[PDB]
Formats: sequence, C-alpha cells, structure tokens
Amino acid sequence: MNLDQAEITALTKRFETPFYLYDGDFIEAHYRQLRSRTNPAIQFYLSLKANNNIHLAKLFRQWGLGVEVASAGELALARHAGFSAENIIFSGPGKKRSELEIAVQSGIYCIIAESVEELFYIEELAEKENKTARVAIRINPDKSFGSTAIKMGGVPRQFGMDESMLDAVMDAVRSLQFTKFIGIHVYTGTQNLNTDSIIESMKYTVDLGRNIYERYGIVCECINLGGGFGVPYFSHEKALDIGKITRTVSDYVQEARDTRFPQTTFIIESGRYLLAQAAVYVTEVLYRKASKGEVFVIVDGGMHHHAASTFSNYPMEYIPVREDSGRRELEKVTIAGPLCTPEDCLGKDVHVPALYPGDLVCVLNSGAYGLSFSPVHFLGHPTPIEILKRNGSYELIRRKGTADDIVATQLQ
Amino acid sequence: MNLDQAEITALTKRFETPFYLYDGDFIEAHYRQLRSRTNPAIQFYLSLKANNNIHLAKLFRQWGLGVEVASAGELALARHAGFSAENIIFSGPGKKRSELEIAVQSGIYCIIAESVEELFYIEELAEKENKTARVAIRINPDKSFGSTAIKMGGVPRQFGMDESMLDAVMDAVRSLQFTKFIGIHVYTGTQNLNTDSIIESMKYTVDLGRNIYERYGIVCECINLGGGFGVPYFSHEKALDIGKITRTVSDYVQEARDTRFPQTTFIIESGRYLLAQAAVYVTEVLYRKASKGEVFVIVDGGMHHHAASTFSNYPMEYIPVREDSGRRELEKVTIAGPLCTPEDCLGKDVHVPALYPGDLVCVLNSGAYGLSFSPVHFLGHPTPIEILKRNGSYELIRRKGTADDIVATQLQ
Ligand SMILES: *Cc1c(COP(=O)(O)O)cnc(C)c1O
Ligand SMILES: *Cc1c(COP(=O)(O)O)cnc(C)c1O
Repeated sequence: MNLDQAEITALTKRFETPFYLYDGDFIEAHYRQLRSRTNPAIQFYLSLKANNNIHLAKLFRQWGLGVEVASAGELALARHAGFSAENIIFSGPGKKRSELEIAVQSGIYCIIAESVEELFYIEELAEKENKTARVAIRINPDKSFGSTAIKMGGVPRQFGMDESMLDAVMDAVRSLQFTKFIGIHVYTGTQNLNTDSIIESMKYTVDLGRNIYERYGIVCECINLGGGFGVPYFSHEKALDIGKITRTVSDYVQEARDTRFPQTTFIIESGRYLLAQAAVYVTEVLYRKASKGEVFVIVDGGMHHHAASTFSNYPMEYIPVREDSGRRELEKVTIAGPLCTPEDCLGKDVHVPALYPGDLVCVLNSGAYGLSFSPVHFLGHPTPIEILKRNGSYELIRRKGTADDIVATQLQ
Repeated sequence: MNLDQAEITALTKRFETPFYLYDGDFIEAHYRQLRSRTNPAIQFYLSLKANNNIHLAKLFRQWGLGVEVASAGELALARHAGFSAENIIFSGPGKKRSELEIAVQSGIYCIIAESVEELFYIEELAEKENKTARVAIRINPDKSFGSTAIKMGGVPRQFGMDESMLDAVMDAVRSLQFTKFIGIHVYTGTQNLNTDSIIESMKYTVDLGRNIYERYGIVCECINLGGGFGVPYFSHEKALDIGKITRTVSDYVQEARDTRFPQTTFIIESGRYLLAQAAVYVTEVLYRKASKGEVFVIVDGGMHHHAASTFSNYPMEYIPVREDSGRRELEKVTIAGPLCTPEDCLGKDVHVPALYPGDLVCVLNSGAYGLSFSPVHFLGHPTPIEILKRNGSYELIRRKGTADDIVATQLQ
C-alpha cells in the first residue's frame, strides 16, 4: 500500500495513536488482480483468523468470497459480516460438540472434520436436529512438499487425518445416514514462500480427488486446495510468483473440470496474502533516552496490539513531526513499546534517522495476525482504534478500548 | 497448591472447561508465610500485570498490600479492587500524558518516573490540577548482579534512568515546584531464580538511598526494592531460598531504619511469586489421533488462554475420566490445543499415561502471566471461566466469554 506521510500525520490529529490504518482501495485492487488471474471454478475463501474485524470481512463478502471459520465465535463474526451459509466452511482440530451443534443448526456449506470421532458427533447432531449435515475431510498428505525436507511421506501433525487412513475414514463416512460427504481439504501451513511447493501441494490435492473417485466411486463436490500464500516481511525474503501459481493451478483445475469434476467447487483459502500488506500500525514516540551506550526510543504501541512484530524486524517507516531539532543523523536504536517487559520491542539495533518524541513509527505489513493475535489486555492498555480508508473517505472500524472492556467478564 | 483430582472432576460437571482454578487458601497461607519472615517496615506490593482479576487483587488489598499499576487501565482495576490511593504506585517506561493526568488527579502515593521529560510533564499537570504530585525515580543501576555477567557496570535497558545520570535527574527534580520527590525504585527483571543476585540488588538499592542522602541531603521517604522473585516451572529449576532473602534484606533494612531512614517505607513488589503456584488451568481432551508414528492429544484449551505454557513443558497432571479403556500405558504424546496453528502446543513429546477423550489435562503453576498474557480473541474462542476456591466454597470470578465480547469494539 503506499504510505502518505502527510495523510498519516493528519490522521493522528483526528485519531489517537496507536492505531491500525487499512488501505481499502489497495485491499480491493490486490484481490481483483488475484481473482483475474484465477480460473473461475476456483472460489477464494477468506480465513477469518487472520483479521477478526467484521468491517474488513464484509468487503470480501461483497466481492463474492467465502469465509473459513475456526470456532463458533468466528461463525458469529462471519454472520455479522453477512456471509451466507452456503459460503461458510468450518475448520479446526478441536471442535467442541457445542460448536458442532451450532454449525449443524446453521446449515453451513460444510464442516471440515479432522477425526472419525468428529464425524460420528456430527451424525448424532444431524439426527437430533433433523438435518442433513454436509462434511468434508481434512487430509494430512503422506508426502512432503518442496525440495528441502529429508524424509519422504509427509509430516506428523495434529491437523486432519493421515492420507494412509483414508479407507477407514471413507468406511466411517459412508455409514453416516444423516451426513453427506462433499469433499476434501489439504492445508500445508502458513507463510509459505516456496512457489513450487504450493503448486505441488495443490496439484496433489486435485489428484487426491481423482484417487477418491478411483477407489470409492465418489466425485468430490468440493476440493479445498488450502493455500498458505506467504508475504515477505524481511529483506532476505522474496515474494511468491503468484502468476505462476495461479496459471499452473488454474490449468490443472480446468483439466479436472473438463474430465471428472465438471460441477466441483475448488477453493483457495487466504488470510495473510489478502490482508497483510494493506495495513500500517502507527505509533508515536513518547520518550527517548540513552542507556549504557545505547539509544532507546519508547513508542505508545507495542506487543499488546501487534505481538507479531515483537518476536529480525518488520519493515518500518518513520515520520518526523517534532519541530525543533533537525538533528536527524542516522543512528542505531532500539524501539520499545510502553509495556513493563523487555519483550515489548518493535525493533532491536535498527538503523534509523534519529527519532524524537512526537515522531511517528509506522509498522508495515500489519494487516494480518495483528490485533486479534495479540494479548490485548496485558498491562491494561486500551485496545487500539482501527481506521479504514476507502473511496477517498476514512471510516472508524474499531473504537478505542476502555477499562470497562477489561472488567466486563469479571463484574458479571 | 495440592490438586484434588476428585474435586477437579466434580468442578468440570459444574463449570465448562477450559477454566482456571485458584486455591485462595494457598494464596493466603503462601503470602502470610512470606509476610511473617519479613521486617514490618517492608510493605509488599502486588504487581497487577501478573493477573488482572480484581477478585484476586481484592484479597491482597484486604491483607494490607499495596498495588503496582502500569497503565491507567490497571489504575482503574486497582480502584475496582478497593486499593486506597496511598497504596497505589504507577510504573512504566511509556506513560502517555493522559495517563499521567489521571494519576495526578487520583492523588496516588507516587508516580515512578522513568525520564526527565516525564518529570516535567508531571509538574505541568500538577500545576494545572492545583495538586502536589508525588514522584519517585526508577534507576537503572550501573552494576550487574549475580556471578554470571561478563561486563561490569550494568546493562542497557529501556526502563528508568541510568544511575550515572542521577545528578541531572536530581537537578530536574529539585526545580519542580509542584512535585515532591519521595524516593527511588530498582527492578532487575522477572523470573529471577538467583537468590544471591536478588539480595545483592536489594542491598544496592538501600545503598543508593544512602548515596542520595550523602550527595543531595535528601532522605528518601520510599525505597522500592523491586523483586522479580522467580518460581520454578521446569525440573531443572530450583526454588529461591526465600528464607535467606527475607532474613538478609530485613536485617539490611533494619540497619537503615535504625540510622538514616527511620520513617522510610520500603517496598518489595511481587506478581509471579504471590500467584503462580496458586492456580491450575484445567482442559479436557477432545480428540486423540496418530499421525505418522506420533500420537497427538487435542485439548479444549490452549494458547489463546495460556500462552506462556506454549512457548520445555510446564508441569502437568493428568486425570483419567473416560470409563471404558484401561489402556493407560505410558506413551510419548504431543498435547495440542484447538487452534488452527502448530504453535498451539501445551506439551511436545511428553511422556504421559495414555490420554483419551474426556480425560483432563491440568497445567500447574498457571496463576501468573496467564489469561491476560494471552491473545484471548485469537480464533474467536470464548475466554475461560475462572473459579476461586476459598474457605470451603467455590466462587465464579470470571464468566465465560461470548462472541459479543469480541465484536463490542467493532459495532460501537
Ligand atoms: C490458518 C489457516 C488458513 C489461513 O492461512 P494464511 O496463511 O493466513 O493464508 C487457511 N486455512 C486453514 C485451514 C488455516 O488453518
Ligand atoms: C513486572 C514488574 C513487577 C512484577 O514482576 P514479577 O516477576 O511478576 O514479580 C514488579 N515491578 C515492576 C517494575 C515490574 O515491571
């Protein structure tokens, strides 16, 4: 997203730092560029865990994406955002029966089961609710992807069910009288910057769909290719070749649609790739000090709002505001937040133009795994404002937190 | 705290897992044993950041402790808990002017300043409010403590002001007409398991008080010795010799009271030591699976409630509940929570009696840096119930979270 320093300075007169600022024009253009390159039989699904703000999620709903939820709470958020039931899928390795109950009662597109015991729970709830529950299976492939792993055969994971267990899973599936099997899901992990490994895993997932037809005579109605598209945060990281991924997977999916899967919905999921680059976290320098030969710059935001930046260094931009100093030589500094813990460090030993109280530190690539990934109540600071810029206007999409927010669960 | 397995099983019939259970009888006995060993001129202060539950904090208030707050939000919590202004101190390296304003308006015992610029902000606010503001200074000693650091002279830190800057700080202090200097504070860091290093730092802090009298003619009314008393979490860790710390520091403080400091309040702060061992985090096994030669046990709680256990392994106790299996051989397993991320791991490669759905996993030493240290809204799961056992009765001290708690700041 392009950062306008005068725009950000102006916003800090209207909104108290620290805040997240989202470029909604970039969000839309970035999504549409991805969409335009991708076979129309593939539907994109937003992973809500990457950002729990319903006003951002509503944008993707309006553009036709589905949403992937991982809890009954995220299911509620998805409905606040206006996603229809036919565009909601439910993942996760530890769904409680009460969560399965709400999912069955909601009639969502599918619950992606991660164990045989889960399948039987779903069946029991479908019977009690007099519904046909739609289920997919999350498969942990018996193959490792990329050109760097040592051992063949895939990796031990708490997620889903080993591919080697498919016969037992399909035997269970086909015995469930109130449950309809609709397909499969493979997800190889987040922050994947290896273009070829992504292509390989998605092709492998289409091929698993073929294998299920060959072995069981079932044509998957939904094949969820996962994704995990990474975003570069550090200088040594390179962006994915999104052109190569979209072209190669689109062609592989088209060949499947032309043969065995003419009415199958293919899904690519994304959280980070859709949102990370669209936001900046803006924080004001409160104090500057020297300690034992080092310089420390203390800012008004930190780990309780943006934990991921705390634990290399995120990309950052600096806005000089203080009107009295012109003493802006490059220096090595540590940028620390306001928390009473040495872990609250946005940047250690970072080489910046000299930062003084009133200057702004802007943390880039902050749109995913930001506020909701952080220990928001640690040390009792107010949760931050979030602002959405779009179509030339600015909209408050999250109010500043209050102390009453902290004690709500305690008084009650 | 002693864990009664039948008690915990009975509680899970009344309260939905996952939950925190606090032994309030242990909290009181553990505190009173510490108090009894300590010179009465030392007052203990609870560090609220270790646990933000006001019902626990109220216990310490009733026993006469002070409270150390690190934000205006924690100041509000301290007042909910009934701490009087004369028993509240305010620390932190990044206090906003709005936080300083509320602290001045509240007339608290002192604001512990961490920069000269902070001192001037406080003075300006005291003038505007027509109050005398009480301030202490946080000093970063020019000495390293223990018998393991290489370089002499102390360590670069974002906290407080280097001891070498004392003349400049005292020159600033003495120029503030609406602010009263009341003393000093040294805090060397959390989870300190080195008995002698604690004794050395506390003695050094008393000696700094003497140095301030010798150099400036000022008798500190408050000398805050900090603390950071650690608690052993892992098998290789040894408990502090609390007897040695309390006896040696009490004697050193008594010598100061008998000579130069007859009316000085000495403070020892504690969060972790007062609370860590008093709680268990109880979580139910939802699913069990094999993946690629390993066993995974998925529980209903995890990183979003108790991040510290996720990133060795905390001490854990296991309660067999499932009534059908007797297949309890020792096995190596990974215990994972319900979140859609491999980081949600309570125990990797841990050797336990075989765990089956319905069994309970109890994470010990969970009373400090627990719920409020965790990304409670990540993935949208309800925040957990907290229960206080005391005097033979059980009290709900935090209700289960709801989806409305997540969206409150977004709708509004
Ligand atoms: C985490 C998650 C996603 C989103 O991952 P990103 O790397 O943010 O795109 C997609 N699918 C599943 C199953 C997930 O758990
Ligand atoms: C963190 C903190 C404490 C509490 O530390 P514990 O190790 O939990 O006892 C005390 N004083 C200050 C200044 C702190 O920042």
